[PDB]
Amino acid sequence: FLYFACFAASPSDLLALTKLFKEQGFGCRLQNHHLVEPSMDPLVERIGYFSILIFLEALDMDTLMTCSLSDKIEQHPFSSEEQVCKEMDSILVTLGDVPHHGPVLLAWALLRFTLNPDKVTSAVRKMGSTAIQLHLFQYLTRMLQSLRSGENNCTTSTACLCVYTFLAYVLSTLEEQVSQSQQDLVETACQVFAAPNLPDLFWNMEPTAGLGILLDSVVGMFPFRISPLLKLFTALVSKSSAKKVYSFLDRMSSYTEHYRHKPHDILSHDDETLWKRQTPKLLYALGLGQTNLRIPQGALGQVMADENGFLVRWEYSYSCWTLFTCEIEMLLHVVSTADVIHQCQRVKPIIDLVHKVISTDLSIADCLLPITSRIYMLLQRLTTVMNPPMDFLSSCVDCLTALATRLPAKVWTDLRHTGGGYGSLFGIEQSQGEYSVTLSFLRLITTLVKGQLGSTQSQGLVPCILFVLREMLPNYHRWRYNSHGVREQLGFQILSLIHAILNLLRSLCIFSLTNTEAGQAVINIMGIGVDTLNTVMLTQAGSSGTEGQGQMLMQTIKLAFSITNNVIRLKPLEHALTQHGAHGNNLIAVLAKYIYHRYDPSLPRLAIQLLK
Amino acid sequence: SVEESEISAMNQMSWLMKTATIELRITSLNRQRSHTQRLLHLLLDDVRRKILRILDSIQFSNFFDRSQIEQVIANCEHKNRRGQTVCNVKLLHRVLVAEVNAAAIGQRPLLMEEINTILQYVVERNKLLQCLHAKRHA
Repeated sequence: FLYFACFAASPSDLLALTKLFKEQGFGCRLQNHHLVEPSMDPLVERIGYFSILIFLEALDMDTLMTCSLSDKIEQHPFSSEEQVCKEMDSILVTLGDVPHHGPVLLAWALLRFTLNPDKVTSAVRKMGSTAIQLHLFQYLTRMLQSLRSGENNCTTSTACLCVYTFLAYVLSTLEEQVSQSQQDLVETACQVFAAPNLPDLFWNMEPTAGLGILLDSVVGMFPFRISPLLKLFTALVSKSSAKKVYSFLDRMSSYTEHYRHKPHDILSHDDETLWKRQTPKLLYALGLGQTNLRIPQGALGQVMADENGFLVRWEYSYSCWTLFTCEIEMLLHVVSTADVIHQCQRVKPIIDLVHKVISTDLSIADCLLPITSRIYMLLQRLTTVMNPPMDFLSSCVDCLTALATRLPAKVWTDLRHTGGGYGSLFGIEQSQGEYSVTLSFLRLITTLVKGQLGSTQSQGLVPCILFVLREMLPNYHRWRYNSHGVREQLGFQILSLIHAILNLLRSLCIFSLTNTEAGQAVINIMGIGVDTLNTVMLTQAGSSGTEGQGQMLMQTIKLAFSITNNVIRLKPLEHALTQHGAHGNNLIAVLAKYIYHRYDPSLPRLAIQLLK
Repeated sequence: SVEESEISAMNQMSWLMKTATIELRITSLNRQRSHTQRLLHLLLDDVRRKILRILDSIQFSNFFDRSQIEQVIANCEHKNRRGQTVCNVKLLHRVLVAEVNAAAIGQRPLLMEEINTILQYVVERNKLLQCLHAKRHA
């Protein structure tokens, strides 16, 4: 896949590849398929995913789109090759049985569309009906999510770029039939846009073609379908387009409403297609709110017939920031009702973007002051409910931490004013088995302790520090882990906070490590032994040998080591470190054995430092 | 964990325990470490620890003149094998059909349905008792 993305793969090699992936059935008809246990399933999908990508990458959707746009399709490597196209048709015609046949049948059909629009036999039509039938959109979504779960390097970037080009050609060639999957395809862009190089490309192309089309129709639905437009905008958020998204939301071009009956204050044109708004409609009547979004008089509404009434797209320039402010005011006024949970879902698409904005360009922090002030009251309100919508609290604390990354003491005083309330989220997370709330608390705390809060300000965070030292690190090994890695990352963030505090606070961390369970806990983190390390290191299944779960693990080990190093430097722990463990392997021996670690020299160097 | 044959799955796991117990008695009476160590490791190594889930599986919760019906039901209770204080619905049904069979003809069906109700009561009662002594052994 990478080589073809680096050098144009010729059509004959692509036909051979399709026939080979056919014999192996995209990795499903394996000669030894009997021996695969549940621990091997993701590899097949991997072998599947590239089989899709290799088929997609060999199709080079970019040149095909450009050729169709410029009326020179003959420059595509598939034009003069009639035989390869016919044989690949005879081959891909039999597909339709497995989800990995989704994308290949689509682009190839797309191929058959571009190379000969008038020579479309029923073969390509069946191929297209199959591709639409194969749920290929969610297929690409999950493929991108998996291939990016390894800390997206060059490989996942190339993959998402191929997906972006292919989906662009898709949106350009079949404008009508895709509308039913407006949900799934959205995540596809939310998948493609996760690469840092894609958003500038989306911002630099025309808005009437490719992914922009999906954006356009999406704008046609705001603010009825909030989550899709908000997710897509948060997706396009990169360092160069931050202010672009800011201004795009500051000037909404369409405001969409769903009307059951034509209001008596809607005056229609002759065609009933262009309506004029007679008198002002107030959007959100939350009392005394400065953000009173009002669709002005005389404004036009394009009327689209829906089976239950009229979708009215009114040309109104309401500011999306103030509208989201009003929605947050609604969440503040309705929190004590039942729909609060559902309310959070209508809100999470906003807050998620806000952090995405606030953590992308700090210079816009002030322009979004209304939501930033409201988030504190929102947390103080929704943390005491019997049902903490954990994800809403998490996104809130995330945006708050991104705000704290520039104004440490201000966010510190603001959050300390609302209150501990975090203990309930911590208990509920430990009981359930997902720790986004605790992890968000940790990220905010680490930014606060690192943002150089003045000497007077450290005393207010010391209780959170005792919480991070006494209850999190000693038991984080026993807490239920619903997924693998999250326990390790929890421990790793704990150690990162501890060290960054110690690298600046000092006396308290020292006393806790030397006289409490944290000592033995970090000792164990170090004593997992180099063998378990290298073993999990061989477990990484992709190019992310520098970005696997084993990488985070080694990071945690080196963190424990540098921790013990600093602690020894600055001063029961010593007794535990020299004690002969009850299982025969004295901890110092496990330390020395780390001299065998040959992939990361800093780990053995630090072990040697501890040894000296 | 038998949804449909809960009483059995109980009595089984029970006597299975009793076995394992006499066993561990002997084995500690002479010696071994490995098998003990492995049972322990699977029982405690960090997933609700096994014996904990096992605990979690035993579920701790549980025309006729009424008082004379209660007396008759009380006479049809036998301590089932596990100490379950069960209401034998077969004997209750026999005796109830007997009280029916011994103005009388027009209410025969009413007394018959009443007898069937008393029997179903005795049956659910015996079932409760069973489950009781079952969780008891558990």
